[PDB]
Amino acid sequence: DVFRRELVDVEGIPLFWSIAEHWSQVESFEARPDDILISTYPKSGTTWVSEILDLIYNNGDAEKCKRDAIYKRVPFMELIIPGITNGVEMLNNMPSPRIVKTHLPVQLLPSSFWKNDCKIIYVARNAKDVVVSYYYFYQMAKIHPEPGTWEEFLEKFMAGQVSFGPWYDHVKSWWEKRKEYRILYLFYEDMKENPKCEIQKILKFLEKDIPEEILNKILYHSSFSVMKENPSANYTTMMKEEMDHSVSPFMRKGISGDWKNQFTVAQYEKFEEDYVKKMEDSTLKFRSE
Ligand SMILES: Nc1ncnc2c1ncn2[C@@H]1O[C@H](COP(=O)(O)O)[C@@H](OP(=O)(O)O)[C@H]1O
Ligand SMILES: O=[N+]([O-])c1ccc(O)cc1
Ligand SMILES: O=[N+]([O-])c1ccc(O)cc1
Repeated sequence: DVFRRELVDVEGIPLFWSIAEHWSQVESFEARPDDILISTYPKSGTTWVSEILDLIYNNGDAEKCKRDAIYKRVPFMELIIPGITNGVEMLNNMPSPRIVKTHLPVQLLPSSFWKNDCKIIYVARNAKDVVVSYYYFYQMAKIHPEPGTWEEFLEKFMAGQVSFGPWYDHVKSWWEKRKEYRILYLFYEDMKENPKCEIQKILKFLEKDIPEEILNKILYHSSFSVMKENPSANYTTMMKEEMDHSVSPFMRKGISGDWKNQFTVAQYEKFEEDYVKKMEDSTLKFRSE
């Protein structure tokens, strides 16, 4: 049974057992100079930005972006599961320009990305909305260990005892890295408030100038209401054994501020006190609504 196993430490970070088992394959991954790396802590808008990028690469052509599921169009690099998937091999066999997905903390990223000076798009999301999203995802996505109760999961998240480690360190270190490498550091909340502005930021970063009409096509097809019903983007092509959408759909709510529905007032106060301590010596700023 490849599912519901305990996580395994990889260079200080809890990762899926099968990633740990094939870690040298991940470490030695060969990047290319024109790779675009989408890098996120889980549940921060990875799929959203991946679809945006594939739409940009295909000039807003919805049908071309339905050539395969998002997880094949934009391979999850480090995800290797025997008998199921191998992100490294998928990417190895993919023609340039490649769009690459990762959740790896900066210190675990394969060094080839740095050596190739790749452009990176990092997406961050407010911690409270992340942990709620991750809770329901743990329930539906069976590769994860059992999340337990909301209360138990919240404590694990605060302690960084979840897949890919602590959110706090993930966002902070990737933020610091923007001074060393070409990292467009985006916020889920900004994409909610003004998706046009954020997609324009992506286009400028990619050194692409496109017609307003194409920009509008990309905006339309990357909206939550469109993506949630799109079988090429909504993960419903996954086997039920891997992801059970009847437990919780991947495209769950797609809002900012769902944390209010999940956190008790006491949990919120405790979380905030802990958060300020972990984040006060970083210039990184978030919005929660
Ligand atoms: N087009 C879109 N607009 C807004 N949110 C989106 C989106 N596509 C996916 N999401 C949300 O992004 C989260 C998944 O992130 P990731 O792709 O990094 O795993 C989920 O959040 P919720 O669980 O809060 O709904 C999902 O609903
Ligand atoms: O099988 N799975 O659970 C998967 C496979 C590929 C992917 O990128 C994400 C999850
Ligand atoms: O475990 N999983 O199946 C996952 C985990 C993270 C992710 O972004 C996609 C799929």
